[PDB]
Amino acid sequence: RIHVLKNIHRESYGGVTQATFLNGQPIIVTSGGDNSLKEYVFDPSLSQGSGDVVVQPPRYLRSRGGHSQPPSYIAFADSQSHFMLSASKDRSLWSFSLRKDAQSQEMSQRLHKKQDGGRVGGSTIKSKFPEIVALAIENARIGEWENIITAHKDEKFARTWDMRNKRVGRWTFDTTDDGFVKSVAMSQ
Amino acid sequence: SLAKSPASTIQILGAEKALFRALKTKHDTPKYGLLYHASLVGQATGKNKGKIARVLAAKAAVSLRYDALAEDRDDSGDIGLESRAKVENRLSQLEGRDLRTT
Amino acid sequence: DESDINALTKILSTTYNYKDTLSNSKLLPPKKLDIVRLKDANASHPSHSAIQSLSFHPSKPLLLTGGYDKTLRIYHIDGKTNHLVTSLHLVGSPIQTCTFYTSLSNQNQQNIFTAGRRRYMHSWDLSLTAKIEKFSRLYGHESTQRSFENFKVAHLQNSQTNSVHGIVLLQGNNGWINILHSTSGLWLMGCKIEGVITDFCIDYQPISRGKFRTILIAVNAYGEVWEFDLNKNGHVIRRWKDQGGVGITKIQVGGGTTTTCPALQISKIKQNRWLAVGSESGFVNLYDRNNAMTSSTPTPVAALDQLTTTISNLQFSPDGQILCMASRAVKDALRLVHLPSCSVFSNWPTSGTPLGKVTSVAFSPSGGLLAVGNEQGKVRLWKLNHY
Amino acid sequence: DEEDIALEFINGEKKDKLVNMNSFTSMFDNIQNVQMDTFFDRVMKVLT
Amino acid sequence: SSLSDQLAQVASNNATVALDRKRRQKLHSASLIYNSKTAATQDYDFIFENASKALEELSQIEPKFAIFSRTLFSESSISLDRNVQTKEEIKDLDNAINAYLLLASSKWYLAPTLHATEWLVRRFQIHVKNTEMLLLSTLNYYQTPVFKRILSIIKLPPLFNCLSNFVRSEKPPTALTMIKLFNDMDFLKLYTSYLDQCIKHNATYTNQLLFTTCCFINVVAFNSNNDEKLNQLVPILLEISAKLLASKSKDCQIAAHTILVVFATALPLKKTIILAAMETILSNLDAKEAKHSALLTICKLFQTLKGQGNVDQLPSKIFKLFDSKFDTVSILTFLDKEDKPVCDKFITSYTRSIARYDRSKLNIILSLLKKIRLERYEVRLIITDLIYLSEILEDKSQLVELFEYFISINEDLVLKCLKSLGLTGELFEIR
Amino acid sequence: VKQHLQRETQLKQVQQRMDAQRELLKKGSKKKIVDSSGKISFKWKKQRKR
Amino acid sequence: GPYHIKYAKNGTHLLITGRKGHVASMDWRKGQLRAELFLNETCHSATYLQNEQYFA
Amino acid sequence: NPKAFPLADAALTQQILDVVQQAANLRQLKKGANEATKTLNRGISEFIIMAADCEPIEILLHLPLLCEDKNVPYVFVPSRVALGRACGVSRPVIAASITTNDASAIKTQIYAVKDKIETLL
Repeated sequence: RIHVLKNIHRESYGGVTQATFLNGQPIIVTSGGDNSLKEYVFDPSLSQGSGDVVVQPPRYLRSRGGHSQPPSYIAFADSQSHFMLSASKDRSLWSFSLRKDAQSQEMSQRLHKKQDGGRVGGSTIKSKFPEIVALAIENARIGEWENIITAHKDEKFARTWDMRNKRVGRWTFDTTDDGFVKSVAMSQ
Repeated sequence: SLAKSPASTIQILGAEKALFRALKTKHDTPKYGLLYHASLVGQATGKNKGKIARVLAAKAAVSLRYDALAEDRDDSGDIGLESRAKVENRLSQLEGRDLRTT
Repeated sequence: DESDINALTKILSTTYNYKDTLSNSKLLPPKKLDIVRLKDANASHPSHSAIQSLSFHPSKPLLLTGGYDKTLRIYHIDGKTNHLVTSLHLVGSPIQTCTFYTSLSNQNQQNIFTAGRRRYMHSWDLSLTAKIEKFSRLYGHESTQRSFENFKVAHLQNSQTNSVHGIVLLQGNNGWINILHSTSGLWLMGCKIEGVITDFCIDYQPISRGKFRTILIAVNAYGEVWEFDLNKNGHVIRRWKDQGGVGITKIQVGGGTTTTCPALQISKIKQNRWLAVGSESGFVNLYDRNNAMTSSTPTPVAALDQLTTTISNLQFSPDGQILCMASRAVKDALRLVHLPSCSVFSNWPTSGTPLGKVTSVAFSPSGGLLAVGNEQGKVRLWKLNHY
Repeated sequence: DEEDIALEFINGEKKDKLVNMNSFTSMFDNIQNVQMDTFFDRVMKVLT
Repeated sequence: SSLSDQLAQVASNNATVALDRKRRQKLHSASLIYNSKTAATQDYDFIFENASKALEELSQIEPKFAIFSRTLFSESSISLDRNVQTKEEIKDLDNAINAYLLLASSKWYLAPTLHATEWLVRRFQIHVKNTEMLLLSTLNYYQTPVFKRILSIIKLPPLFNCLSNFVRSEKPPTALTMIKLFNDMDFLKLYTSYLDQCIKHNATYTNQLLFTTCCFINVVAFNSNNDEKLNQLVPILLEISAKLLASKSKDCQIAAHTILVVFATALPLKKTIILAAMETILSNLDAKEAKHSALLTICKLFQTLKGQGNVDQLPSKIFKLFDSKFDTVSILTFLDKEDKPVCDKFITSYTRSIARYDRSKLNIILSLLKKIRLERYEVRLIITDLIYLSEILEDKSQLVELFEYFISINEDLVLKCLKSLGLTGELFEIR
Repeated sequence: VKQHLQRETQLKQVQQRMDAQRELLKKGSKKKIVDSSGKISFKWKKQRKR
Repeated sequence: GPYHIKYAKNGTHLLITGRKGHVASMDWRKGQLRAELFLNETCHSATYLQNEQYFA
Repeated sequence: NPKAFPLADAALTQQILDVVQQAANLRQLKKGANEATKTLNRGISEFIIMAADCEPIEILLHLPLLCEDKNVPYVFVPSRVALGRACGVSRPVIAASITTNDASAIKTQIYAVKDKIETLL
């Protein structure tokens, strides 16, 4: 048994639904019911004499994907109707392209560093943010600082995001009255 | 008179002129002395022959004052032999390390 | 080539996991814990002082916290929402030790005994107004007991009837332990050790059907340990010496029924296997009483040295497979040492565990669940997924 | 009494030696021309 | 990619072809005996004739080199150039070189093999073409100047990357460097394939088995604190344990015993894996030192076994196989040893398998559990299945005297098991 | 002999102050303890060496 | 761009020119290049002169 | 061990190890046999504590021989492990010299313990 790629697709959406080798090629395309299509490639062997017995494990290559759950919120990122921000119940914020579907990219949730230098809390096993109730994007100062302000399900602070970097921001705005965030806005 | 001397003295015991010039001006003292010609310090190589000159002088102080101060001593080499096993596996564990990065 | 001593090759080509699965383990794996963090237990209602003592209920899902702000709080604990059951503020009486007592006869009393640096000790009778009584009479022995701080509650059998009753045990000045009734407050007996009494613990051993025997285990500061049989008159049966150990702060037993894992039914009383003597340098000797009740200079099965300042808590998990060393002197000084292997778990606590300055610790009797109270006034709560 | 049987099952467990990073580092010095059964009991002395 | 990268690829392909005099000198001065200034002036006839002398010496020591005198060391091979024939002739002579190297891996302490493989280094360029097999064959000799020499002249493969600070150095690689070399997973797959060819062609020698087992148990020791690396590592070293147990050498069998005992005490393996491991241990047990190691290995592998199911009766096939390899006198004697091994759970499983599968040899289980002491759950399960034996078959003196032993010690426990199932007056009326 | 004694006691005092400074700059937790006069001392935390 | 190829008159050296600017003189049979120069105007052709030592 | 003269009883060894612990907190002791003999040579030791627990005791019983030359008090305690705990290191300590001071906070405790030592000489 060469290798096992575990959790290559979600079991709840069907597992790996079709996997096929492109023939003559060391690349295999998988697709699952979680709205995802991946490719995995076999690199050539690392031993220069044996080869057939030292099989390097398959690594990841390109993939396309979308939301695995129906989206819960929708906004347009700019006045040109090129990108649109889209948040789903599977707790991901995607930025989908209306012009060319290769440009669709998941906004990353990799947090910044704390401003003073203290530790940030949270679980070690990183999971995605609670699913997005509302959002408000105003790209007047885009690239300059935080640009999207978003409000999640049953939590008392609103995160920010940067659409230029396509990532989370440094700030989570609290409500200061122990109430969940019911709306967000931002000025132009 | 050798047994009632500390192990640092037994380390530097041969190198008195280098020692006291390096103390009477504020310089770095020798590390070998008369104990440099032991076979274990011969087996060591680098700065760890200073290191095992130190551990060899410590175990030699142990064995030496055992020999001078024992009364039920047996002339069989037991304390010296277990001390030598301690010094040999210590020399092994600091010749096994290497300052290179692999 | 081919169509379809090879037993190992076949079992490897069929298996995909190679370790024991979930419940066919029944005893803890060493060196890697499995411990999730729950909601902080006193997060619902904050404490106004360092949390000096902490005890679970023997049966109910209740956690009693208490500290120098002279109030004691009971929390219904669960995973999500640890709420506050009730809360009693004794004015002018800061509390230092607070214990759920539950008798063996009917298991229906549910007293809380609490005490601090005072010449009295309160006893709240749990009734869900609040009827509390005050013990303030040493029946002729007030000179040798000037503060009710260090007490422990235990069970005692009459040994001519099969009638048990609770005793509280007060650590006094000279070498004295004053044992007195937990309902009437009558001074029953006293046990004097020779030196500076620093701590003590209670061991039980069964004898026959429905009869057990209570042993008080009291340690000098120097390291010599007395064991008193006290189901008879409080007479010494064994006197031994801790190997090493010069400033001795805390002794504990474990592996059977301690005062912190209490037995609900008299036939469920067990003999303790382990005995940990934790010291001022942070050294914890660990003795195995399945063989170290005979030697009279017994050697420890291991001397742990992992945390370097004064041992102020050491508690055994109810199964008796984890010991918890803890120090209130520096921050984050808590270790969970697995035993019989006598090896500290290396994956918890990490550098980011919010342990704080650990000034109390408690183990749940059923859930497999740590509560750790620090000097900021916070009980943090963890669940061990082996249980 | 299944809790008592489970407590005696976890009570009958004996202290063992665990493998460290450096429980076997000092064997290369004396794997020189010794026999393999002497190596086996030298390993078993480390494990016990 | 870039042009200098693609040209480095074509240089690495054309590494061995001498395309002018300076490359021929730099490429022919790489000797294993002489220094560069002598080695550059030597011929093929000179190095061939003294390598043929050394192969005659090596062949009268060990007579399996004569066919290498027929093909690899013949006089047609003076003019045989390596990089002028096709891939099929190349794979023919490269498995010829692999055959020579794993035959002469054992002989590396005596100078005829140095002067003989000198000709493979200089004619067939095996320091740069067949280099992985050369390193893997002489890996044992790493404190020695012959491994210093092959490291000085070698071109190091990418799997052997940590030896790159010990090439052209005056000090040998250390043991911690050897464990860092073995700690990789692809290197572990490579070395296990090398051992598979060794075990297949029957060339496993005891110095190699010692070195291999030492580095394997040090890999397991290094990875003893990360379970995912141990779990990546299990079907490699247990597969090589199966392939070492599936051979005839007592030395390689107890090498596999060492690997199995360290691996089972490093992580708790599955019960069925441990049982199939003891089946593979017993299925080829022929020696005596192998029997000593096999009994100690099966005892520790059953000791490191936790949970519900540690001390069942081991099944009928494996119990009668263990009987055919180890009878009663062997088990009783080994328990009577004053060094006191820890044989608790295995001996409990053994006596329970006797009570389910033999039903004649019960005096011996009385004697052996008189010898060694067990725990409360062990003797509780023993007396429960003895109670079931009394209720299935008629209760004679051997079962009676067993219950007299279980009355003479711990009579409260046999009362507790009878009260959990049965009665004491009813059992005394039974027997 | 009397001035040998004066030289020896002055050297003892200056080596004692030098040794206190060297002991002070090693490691561990410590606090500056001030007496009635102003003769400062450094009291080290009760913590054994790891 | 498209690469005009040129070999030396013994086959030891190769001289390639990109249409864009990339001229590389190299020993194509070892892995030794001895000139890689990017002359950012459109080159058309090249040749060796009497050697690998000069090229136009 | 028979040849470990004056050995302390429990009360004296408890107060000896108490003054060792507070001298270790005040950085006023030299722990180890070679450092003890160095303080013996330099004459800056108040008293020497040794352990009657080392398996060669002859690695110890040489500093008595230069204690009785400088009339500095010396004493034996039964446990090298407990002496190491008192000195506040992680290793067993075989001998320990409490060094001299005249502005020391624990000068009275040092003097009381050394008088209790030289009563039994």
